[PDB]
Amino acid sequence: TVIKNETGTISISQLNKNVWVHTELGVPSNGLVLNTSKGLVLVDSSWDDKLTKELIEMVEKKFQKRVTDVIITHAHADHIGGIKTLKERGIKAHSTALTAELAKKNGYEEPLGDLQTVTNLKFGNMKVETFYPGKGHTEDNIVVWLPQYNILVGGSLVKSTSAKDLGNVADAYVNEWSTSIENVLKRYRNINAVVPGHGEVGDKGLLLHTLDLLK
Ligand SMILES: [Zn+2]
Repeated sequence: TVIKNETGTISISQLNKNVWVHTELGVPSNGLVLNTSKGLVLVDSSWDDKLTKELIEMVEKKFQKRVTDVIITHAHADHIGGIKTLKERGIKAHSTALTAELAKKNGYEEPLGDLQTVTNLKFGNMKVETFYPGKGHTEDNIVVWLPQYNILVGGSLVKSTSAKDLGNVADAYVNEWSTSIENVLKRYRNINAVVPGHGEVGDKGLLLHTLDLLK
């Protein structure tokens, strides 16, 4: 089930009953929409305020619920870009402290900086674990794990199956990135789906593919 806006710039696709992938064109970028009994939780918002607001309005219309929380997976403009929108709408913008520090450094309003290396959140019955595996795509990048579904949100740490390019490495720790991905692999022994920063949802093979690119 894939639903879109009128421009086609924003789409949401159901992964399972309560888990949807949101995709926006800024180049596409993925995150998750989690439909919980206590509102909507996003893993990542969008590139900027306009798209972030459109995204929120879309999902809030679709599920007739408040977006309560967003997990920000790193501090780059294309991840922190809708922070003003989140804060004005009373959306809790979770991030690690490092991501918050970097967001400020980039001139952005600060997300919460509440996430620790391992943070388990629960929204109604929806369980969410955030994990900082070490530096890779950026110094601060985290992954998100849905232990009820064994779904891993790789974000920019994980490239898609067709991707031959690691993307922006100006802020990357290319050598460390392999170790960080290994940390994710060691941590989650049974992964089902993995959501890359952009491109189609895959499986653990995406982590391997990314290691291959990094070699
Ligand atoms: Zn980035």
